[PDB]
Amino acid sequence: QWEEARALGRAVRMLQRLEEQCPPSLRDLLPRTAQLLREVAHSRPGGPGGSGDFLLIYLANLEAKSRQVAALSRLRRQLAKLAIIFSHMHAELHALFPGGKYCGHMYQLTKAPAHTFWRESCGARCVLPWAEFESLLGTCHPVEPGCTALALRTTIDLTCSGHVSIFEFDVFTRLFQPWPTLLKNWQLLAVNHPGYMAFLTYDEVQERLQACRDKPGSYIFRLSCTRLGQWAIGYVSSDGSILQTIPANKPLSQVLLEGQKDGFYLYPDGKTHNPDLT
Ligand SMILES: [Ca+2]
Repeated sequence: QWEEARALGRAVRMLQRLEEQCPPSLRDLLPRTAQLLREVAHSRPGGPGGSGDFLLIYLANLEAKSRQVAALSRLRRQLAKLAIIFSHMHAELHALFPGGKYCGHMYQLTKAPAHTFWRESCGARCVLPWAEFESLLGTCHPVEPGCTALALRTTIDLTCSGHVSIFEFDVFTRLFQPWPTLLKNWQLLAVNHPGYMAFLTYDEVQERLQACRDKPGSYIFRLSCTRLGQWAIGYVSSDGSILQTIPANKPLSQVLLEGQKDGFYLYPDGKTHNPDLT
């Protein structure tokens, strides 16, 4: 209430400080996040998992990750990773508090069945702890206990807070549509497919595909910080030049099958074996 206002205040001063101490770049993200937080502070509880609980979890997590950055190739390997995480935290804040104003209670998921699943399972809540989320999901899509779950957390919990927000669920269900085979799609595209690069930049995809330039049909697919919930495919055309496609709001496996049948997507990461997706 006033606890929230105070924690909002601490957060912004903490970000300004972290900025002094310094794509996706922390120099661009830090002040953007600080500005959004002042707008949030200015515009300002809900039930459990409402705007208040969300802010509390968000601010603790922002704090924890800020300490990790402050206490800092393999140094650059870990700064890059923290930088992606801050990008993710800025996007989540932006989606649930556009212009500082909480919209979590009426936020609309892009895929209709994902929408229905979330609102029927969580009601007005915009955020849920991993354990509850995993359990609720499991009533609809069997999640195997053990290591599968760890890989699934990494895919879904973008902000690495141990909580899944409605935004992260939206991102995940867009990427791995259609709903009826949700986890199966995730398993085929993100666990078992050598074409999958997770988060890359355009430049990194270019760099990666250089060694495949004399092999047209070589391709890869990646996620993008500033375009959460969509794919990009990098591929070698017959000319040997690296092009990028952004697939429509439609299943990735369909785009890849159609591109396999056209001769564009044949060699994931240069490799000869192209997984059967039929
Ligand atoms: Ca999270």
